[PDB]
Amino acid sequence: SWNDVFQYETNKVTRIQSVNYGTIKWILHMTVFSYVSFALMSDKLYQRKEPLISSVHTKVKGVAEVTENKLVHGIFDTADYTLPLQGNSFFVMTNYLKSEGQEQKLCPEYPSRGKQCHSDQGCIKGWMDPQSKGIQTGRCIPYDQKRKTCEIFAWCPAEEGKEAPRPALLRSAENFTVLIKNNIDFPGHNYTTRNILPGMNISCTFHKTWNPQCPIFRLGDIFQEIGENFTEVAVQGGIMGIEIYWDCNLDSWSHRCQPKYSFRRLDDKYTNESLFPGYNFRYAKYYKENGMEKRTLIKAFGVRFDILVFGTGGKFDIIQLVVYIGSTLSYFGLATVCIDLIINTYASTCCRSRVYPSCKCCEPCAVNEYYYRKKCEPIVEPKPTLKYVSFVDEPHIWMVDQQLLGKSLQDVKGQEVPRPQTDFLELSRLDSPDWCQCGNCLPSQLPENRRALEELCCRRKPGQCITTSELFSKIVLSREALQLLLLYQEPLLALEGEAINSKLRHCAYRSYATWRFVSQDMADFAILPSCCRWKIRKEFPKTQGQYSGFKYPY
Amino acid sequence: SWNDVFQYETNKVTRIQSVNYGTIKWILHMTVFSYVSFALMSDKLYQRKEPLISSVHTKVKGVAEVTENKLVHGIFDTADYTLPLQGNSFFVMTNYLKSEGQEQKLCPEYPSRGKQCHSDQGCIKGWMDPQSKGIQTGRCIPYDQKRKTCEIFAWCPAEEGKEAPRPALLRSAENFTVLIKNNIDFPGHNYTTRNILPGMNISCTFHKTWNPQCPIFRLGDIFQEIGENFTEVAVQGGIMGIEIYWDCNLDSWSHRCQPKYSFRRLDDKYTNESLFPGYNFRYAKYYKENGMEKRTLIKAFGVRFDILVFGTGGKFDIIQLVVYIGSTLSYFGLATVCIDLIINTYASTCCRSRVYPSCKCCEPCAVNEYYYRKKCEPIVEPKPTLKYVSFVDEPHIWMVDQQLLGKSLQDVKGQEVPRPQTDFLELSRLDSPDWCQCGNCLPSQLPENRRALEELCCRRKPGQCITTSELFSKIVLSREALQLLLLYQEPLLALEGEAINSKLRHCAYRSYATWRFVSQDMADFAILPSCCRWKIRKEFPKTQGQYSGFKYPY
Amino acid sequence: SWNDVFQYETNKVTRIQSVNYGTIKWILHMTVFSYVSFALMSDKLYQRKEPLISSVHTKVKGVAEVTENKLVHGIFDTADYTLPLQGNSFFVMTNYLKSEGQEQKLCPEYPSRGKQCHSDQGCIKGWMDPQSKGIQTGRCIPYDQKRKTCEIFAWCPAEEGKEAPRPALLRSAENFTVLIKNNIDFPGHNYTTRNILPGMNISCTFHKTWNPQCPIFRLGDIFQEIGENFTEVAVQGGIMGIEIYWDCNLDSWSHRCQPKYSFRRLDDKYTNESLFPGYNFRYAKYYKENGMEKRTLIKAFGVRFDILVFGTGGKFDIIQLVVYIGSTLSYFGLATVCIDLIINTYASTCCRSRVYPSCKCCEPCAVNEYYYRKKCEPIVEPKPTLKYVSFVDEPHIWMVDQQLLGKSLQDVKGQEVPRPQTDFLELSRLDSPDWCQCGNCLPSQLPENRRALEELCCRRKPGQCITTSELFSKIVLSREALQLLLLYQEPLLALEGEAINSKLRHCAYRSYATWRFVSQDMADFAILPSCCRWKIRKEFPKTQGQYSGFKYPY
Ligand SMILES: O=C(NCC1(N2CCN(c3ccccc3)CC2)CCOCC1)c1cccnc1Sc1ccccc1
Ligand SMILES: O=C(NCC1(N2CCN(c3ccccc3)CC2)CCOCC1)c1cccnc1Sc1ccccc1
Ligand SMILES: O=C(NCC1(N2CCN(c3ccccc3)CC2)CCOCC1)c1cccnc1Sc1ccccc1
Ligand SMILES: Nc1nc2c(ncn2[C@@H]2O[C@H](COP(=O)(O)OP(=O)(O)O)[C@@H](O)[C@H]2O)c(=O)[nH]1
Ligand SMILES: Nc1nc2c(ncn2[C@@H]2O[C@H](COP(=O)(O)OP(=O)(O)O)[C@@H](O)[C@H]2O)c(=O)[nH]1
Ligand SMILES: Nc1nc2c(ncn2[C@@H]2O[C@H](COP(=O)(O)OP(=O)(O)O)[C@@H](O)[C@H]2O)c(=O)[nH]1
Ligand SMILES: *[C@@H]1O[C@H](CO)[C@@H](O)[C@H](O)[C@H]1NC(C)=O
Ligand SMILES: *[C@@H]1O[C@H](CO)[C@@H](O)[C@H](O)[C@H]1NC(C)=O
Ligand SMILES: *[C@@H]1O[C@H](CO)[C@@H](O)[C@H](O)[C@H]1NC(C)=O
Ligand SMILES: *[C@@H]1O[C@H](CO)[C@@H](O)[C@H](O)[C@H]1NC(C)=O
Ligand SMILES: *[C@@H]1O[C@H](CO)[C@@H](O)[C@H](O)[C@H]1NC(C)=O
Ligand SMILES: *[C@@H]1O[C@H](CO)[C@@H](O)[C@H](O)[C@H]1NC(C)=O
Ligand code: NA
Ligand SMILES: [Zn+2]
Ligand SMILES: [Zn+2]
Ligand SMILES: [Zn+2]
Ligand SMILES: [Zn+2]
Ligand SMILES: [Zn+2]
Ligand SMILES: [Zn+2]
Repeated sequence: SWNDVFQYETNKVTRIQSVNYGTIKWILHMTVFSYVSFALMSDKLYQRKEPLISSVHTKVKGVAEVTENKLVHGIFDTADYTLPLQGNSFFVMTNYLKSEGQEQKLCPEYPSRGKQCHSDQGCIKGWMDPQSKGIQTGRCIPYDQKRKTCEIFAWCPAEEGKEAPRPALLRSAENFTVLIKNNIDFPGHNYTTRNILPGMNISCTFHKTWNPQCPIFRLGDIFQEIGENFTEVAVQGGIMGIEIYWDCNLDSWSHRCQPKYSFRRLDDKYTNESLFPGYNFRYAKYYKENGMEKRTLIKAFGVRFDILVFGTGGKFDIIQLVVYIGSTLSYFGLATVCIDLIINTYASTCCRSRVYPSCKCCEPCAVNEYYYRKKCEPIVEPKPTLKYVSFVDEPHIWMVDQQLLGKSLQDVKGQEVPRPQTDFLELSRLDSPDWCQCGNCLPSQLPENRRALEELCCRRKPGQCITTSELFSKIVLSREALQLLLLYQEPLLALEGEAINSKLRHCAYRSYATWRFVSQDMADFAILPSCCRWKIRKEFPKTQGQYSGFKYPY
Repeated sequence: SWNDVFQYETNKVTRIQSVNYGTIKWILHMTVFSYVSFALMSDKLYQRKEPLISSVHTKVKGVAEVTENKLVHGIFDTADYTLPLQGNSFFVMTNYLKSEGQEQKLCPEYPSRGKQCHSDQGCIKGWMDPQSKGIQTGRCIPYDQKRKTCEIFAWCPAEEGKEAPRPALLRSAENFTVLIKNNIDFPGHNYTTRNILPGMNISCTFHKTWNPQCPIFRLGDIFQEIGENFTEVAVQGGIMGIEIYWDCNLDSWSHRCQPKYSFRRLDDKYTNESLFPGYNFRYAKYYKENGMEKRTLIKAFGVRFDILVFGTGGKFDIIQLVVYIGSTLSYFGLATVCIDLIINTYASTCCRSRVYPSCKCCEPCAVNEYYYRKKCEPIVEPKPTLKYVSFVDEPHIWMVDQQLLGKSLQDVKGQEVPRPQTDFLELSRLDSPDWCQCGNCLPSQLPENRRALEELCCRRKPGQCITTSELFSKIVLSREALQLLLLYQEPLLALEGEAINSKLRHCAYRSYATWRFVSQDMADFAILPSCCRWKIRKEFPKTQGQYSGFKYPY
Repeated sequence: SWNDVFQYETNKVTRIQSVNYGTIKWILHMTVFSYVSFALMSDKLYQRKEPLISSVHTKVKGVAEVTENKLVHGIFDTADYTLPLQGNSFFVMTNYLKSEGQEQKLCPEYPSRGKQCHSDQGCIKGWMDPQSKGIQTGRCIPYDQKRKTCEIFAWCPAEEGKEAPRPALLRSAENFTVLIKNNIDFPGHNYTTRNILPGMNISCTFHKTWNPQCPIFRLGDIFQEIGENFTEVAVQGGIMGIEIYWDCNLDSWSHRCQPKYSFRRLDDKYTNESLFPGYNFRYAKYYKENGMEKRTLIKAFGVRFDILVFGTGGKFDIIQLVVYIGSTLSYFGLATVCIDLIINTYASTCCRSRVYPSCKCCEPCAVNEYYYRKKCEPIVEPKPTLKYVSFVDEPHIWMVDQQLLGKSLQDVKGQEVPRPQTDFLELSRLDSPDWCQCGNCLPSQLPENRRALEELCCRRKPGQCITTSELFSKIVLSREALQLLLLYQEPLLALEGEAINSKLRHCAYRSYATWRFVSQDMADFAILPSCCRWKIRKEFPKTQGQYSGFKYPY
């Protein structure tokens, strides 16, 4: 409880003194660090970004001389051509159609797009024409001497459908100027600025290169900066956007909050004639003449200038930086993942069999086998079916994970596992059964259902028994050695009774298993051959009992 | 320096050939990968998202026939009922109250909500009534034959408080159409589009299902799509929002930037009468009649249509993808964490004592003890108080981490630790003290303050001494074996002088400690019993000195 | 294939029972968890945040009494001083200059800022003055009896440049009220609310403390809340922002979506006179008098109130939470990184040599050497140049990684490595060459080009040969021991032919290498001295062949 809490687990590591792997690791670490730092700096991922709230105030300067037909020469000032800024847009009239002295009465509709009538059949009665802006009476009447148009109750004289005058009457509007004052705020960052600061000169007009910070814009300059023709757009009008981009850095050490001005036509050039190309609106001036209520309809074409203000303000935020660093921390395991993959791949035996002979250049990479055997310790799941057998004729060990369904273990033929290398430091001291192949194996006395477990020979092929080897007597059948091992485990062991024979048998089994399998993990589930088993059992006979044989440790 | 930099550390790993653990690991890896990929695809976390900047241009089409009372029949066209788009909203008049020929003079205020006066006391003088829109004079005068209302200096005839006409005069506005042109831009992504593209037909009107991309909307259709009644709203007016959502994907392979249109009433239906329900504004037309400056006040009720354009444009960004992948990489350790937790929990001994007998189904999970002992190597902090003792009668070892404050170590009673399994591969070769329990322990010759350190018996309970065992003489008291060990450590060691006895004593102590504790970590802080210690010391007596005893290695 | 997929790799770990390290680990884990949770809660990083779409509807209440000079006393109601909300801003007239009965004709320009003319030279002809708002004719004419100003074709009488009246005519506008209704929506979250809900009283007016949720604002209160003087601003006008911040939490358990009102002047106080200080616009009322088309120009100064609505709505999103948790997961490795760094640093030998004597307080930290030797297993890259040598006179081993370019290995002098501690548990059993220093080394029989490999002596300095040690005969030259090892490796080995001598030689080399280097990794690339090599080779002579010597295992 108390002790379990006060524990620290650290990973066991193998440190490789390799030039190539160290170089690869450092190259990858530096690459990851460089990319992560570059991304952090470029995208300012350490900054919290706040959108701006903007207020725009515009002022148009300019007077237009207009001459029309008696001959009437007049001047238009801001009140005569400008619609005050509403929201973030201002309108400049560039052309107009005037219809003076309109009365609500009957009149022929203007002949637009060949809207001629030859009979009263074509003209419906009671039909509200949104183009003509009147109610048809069902009659066709002469609009002039030659052509006739459907009659309508409307504001008369009706002139809707008349084309915009060409050239535009207020062409001189290209020479008008607009002063744009832009106040922006980031309330989360509690910062505010404006596009005009002390030091600027009113004698400036905006230029992309010479005066990119002057907020005074000539309208024609706006149009010609983005390849638009003010003279043409003036006839039918349009919508132009003045984009103000605020890429603002609010850190004291990198403070930069300046506006960037740009221009973009917002109305489609090739809008279909049916979809009301350009920009215009109809303005009515109502008055009384004699006893008649009249109105002067001005179809004003012009350019609506939409001032579009957008941008973000970035300020250092520790939480954003921490989240980014945490997001990128796992990328620093790239070197370990790559080098471990290299070690795993170049540890395979196949590489030596096929790859290396074909490509002798990659021969020095065989050292990865040593790294893998120093890094990885394979272990198999211990289950009752797990058995290990060893044949003296063969050089390797065999692992059997399959149940013995009556077939002798000698024939059940599991997979092959290598015998571990023995600790040389520790070794610096001094009617036979059909499945048998050595003439010493005896039939098992276990129950038939599990008799195949012990049906194992010391060798696969005929030959001399392992029991005949000199080492077998000393390692296994030497009573002195087994007694010494017993004393080592139990110094005060009493060498009396029938248990001493059982203990010697167990230690002899363990000794053979350790000798022929080395690994304790394999020795624990090893299976002794019948010959060696029975030689051990007769060296230490059991008096009045039946041998139980191998049992599952778990 | 140079070599230390060229190093790679790799973790030591134990590979388990387990079907269940491999299956669990792969299931968890696939689950994590699937969720991470699904989140990335669904939220487009590989995309950087930019808000759009929008421009809206509206055009209302329609004519309304209005008949009022002589009987006056007229028609309203766009100039008579429409307020041009300003910002992103347009207004359509649906009802109106007209007050013609107003003069700044004295008049009785309109009797609204029973605003009657019976005496001059109720009518204050100089009071500016924002409802009546005039200055009270303090007098109560007859507004008509029967009822009287307070006098005010105001625009007269004053009609403020008159209810909106019912039914609405411009009901036919439900049949008006609005064409909405929406230009949107993502400047960061340098992309722009509009809601009208070549191919569309003007003969379309919007429908949620049939024509969801037609930008021509009948106002009544707008109202009835969201269960609003245009006829009723027309009387007092309201505010309707046309929402244009641009969920735009700007990747070439998944390009989809189309508008979705929706409608939402923006004015509260149940606004209190005191809070100005609906939508109206007062418009003044000033003129001169005779020598008098007059004005026609139109209280125009109608629907303000707010065009609300919102959305984001997503474009693939490598940094966003990298940050997301880094954020999600640590989730791939889930399999390892879960399997390690399983191994730790099922390695506990308790599971066998209580859990397994109750639930025999979870018995095969005992293999986790083997995995844990193959994965974890416990070690304790080496401190001067750390001691290990072993009693031949007992089967385990005892660890004492507490200072001996004069109490004999035999009685100080630390915790219990298991004795490690000996390497069987290496073992394949050939007036007694009160605290004593074997009759061979002698009083310690160390200073009293630290005499309790050596006050240890080979056993807890009375019995035969471990020294009497045969193995004790060979392992510990055999001069030949100790000399051989000395030669192994120091091949050219000179067996002369008084140092040879000290070296043999040290090696005998080490041999006993290794034999009775196995582990070198426990043997280093082991404590020899007094009996064995003094038997060793008399086998190799010290000539002219005092034994120093156990010392702290660190 | 099938088996390789069903594998789980778990890291080998050493568990340290340390109070300090466990405490540090838990402190760091708790610190990381606390900061991560605090950041998640404070920034709502579990929430997805959506910007709001807003609609604003304003209503101004108030009447202003204005007296001017005959003496004219009038009242202004909303239609006389208010511009209806367009976009999200409303204008209140606070001052005005009136120019009645303007005709397009010739007139002298108003004498503003001393715009006097003394000769026709100063007055250009055809010059469009945007300040005077007329076309100069090139003549200088008397504007009055004393001063003269340039003639212009313009709307006359021209009064542009006249200063705003002081005090402001519509001062009483400070007492006007505005009701602001704000509808906001988060469409992604499908949530909508408004700033007015049932329960509020119309008899409220906004106050920062008493009535912070009342949407009725007195204009003078707006100005005086942020230290602005309405009386002064009324003369020339200005722009004020009413900021409505919606910090909205849309989770059911933490639902809070309320508006916060604030005020900010948006027009620069100290705008240069040339940059049009304040806020005004010119409004033209056109009419016909007699047979002349005239206009009344009102330069209306006032306050434009910009209603600025901003905010975000946060709603729990599982993906955002998952991404944040993944981003922060890697920070939980801080404890491991720090403790491992501590172990690595305090494991260095230098600490004992210099740091500990200077600062004895940090002496108990020497236990980190044990932790490091229990955590890390150094291994070097096995390459053909890798050799290990051991000198009996010296106590350590020497590693040589450099090619022998004809120089004897005895003199090539590589680095020093410690000899590993032998397993005491396993040890519990029973004309001389110029480079030589023992009198037993013989010249190598290998080819000259690689003769320096075997040119190694058992010791660096003159002395007795290691071969003379008793252990050398038993470990190396004992035929019985080598035969026993052969049987252990190959139980049925046939001790016949010339191969038995070669096998005994190989095992003798291995035995010496294991004895003098312990570690199998160092023993594999160890180099035997010439004396021991040739003693072994003469104990087991080769009959009719040439010894091949050491070979690279890989
Ligand atoms: O009437 C004419 N121009 C005024 C316009 N608006 C009217 C509405 N104002 C306004 C201002 C503030 C708030 C609300 C509203 C702004 C200005 C017409 C609509 O489009 C922009 C200009 C106009 C057109 C074409 C030929 N003539 C004349 S009048 C004239 C007569 C004689 C000589 C010169 C001009
Ligand atoms: O005056 C009337 N309607 C015009 C309205 N606005 C005026 C201002 N215009 C405008 C345009 C551009 C820039 C700046 C301003 C837009 C249009 C009145 C305000 O609300 C919307 C319509 C009106 C109402 C009710 C009965 N009659 C009549 S006039 C009439 C007379 C005889 C026959 C029919 C209509
Ligand atoms: O004309 C005067 N005030 C009306 C203002 N606007 C006009 C345009 N309307 C409007 C409404 C809806 C849509 C489109 C447009 C709003 C109101 C003038 C521009 O600035 C705001 C007020 C004005 C000024 C200064 C002295 N007098 C008088 S008229 C008057 C005459 C006698 C007595 C009192 C006032
Ligand atoms: N590894 C291994 N152990 C065995 C084998 N046969 C018996 N044993 C061990 O010996 C013990 C059984 O004792 P045994 O000598 O067969 O007869 P017993 O006196 O009736 O118990 C068990 O604990 C087994 O682990 C074998 O073939 N291989
Ligand atoms: N593990 C262990 N080592 C001991 C013990 N007693 C003595 N030693 C070791 O023996 C050395 C002291 O020598 P010692 O034989 O007691 O007498 P000395 O000749 O005066 O040094 C120290 O290095 C101890 O590590 C013991 O009880 N346990
Ligand atoms: N570690 C080590 N191994 C050696 C050395 N000399 C020979 N060997 C081993 O002995 C084998 C060569 O056999 P050797 O006795 O020299 O003569 P051979 O009969 O011709 O092969 C090789 O596999 C070497 O690994 C040495 O100096 N050090
Ligand atoms: C703009 O000004 C220049 C220089 O005064 C003049 O040449 C040009 O004609 C003007 N443009 C128009 C459309 O009047
Ligand atoms: C602009 O359009 C006008 C037509 O109004 C044309 O006369 C002129 O040549 C055009 N200018 C350019 C640069 O294309
Ligand atoms: C709308 O149009 C239909 C069909 O022309 C007509 O029946 C209906 O009366 C109209 N609505 C109004 C309010 O006039
Ligand atoms: C809409 O309101 C009008 C009242 O102006 C009513 O006559 C009509 O029945 C209503 N329509 C519906 C569908 O509720
Ligand atoms: C505002 O109202 C108060 C109280 O009615 C009055 O004293 C003050 O003069 C008013 N302000 C103006 C500018 O008329
Ligand atoms: C506000 O300005 C006026 C000038 O119009 C001045 O008389 C008054 O004292 C000022 N008020 C304050 C509080 O400064
Ligand atoms: Na991570
Ligand atoms: Zn056999
Ligand atoms: Zn056999
Ligand atoms: Zn005793
Ligand atoms: Zn004893
Ligand atoms: Zn020599
Ligand atoms: Zn020698």
